[PDB]
Amino acid sequence: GVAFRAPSIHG
Repeated sequence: GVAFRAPSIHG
């Protein structure tokens, strides 16, 4: 899974 915020959530 993920914890941090993905760069540019637009993608």
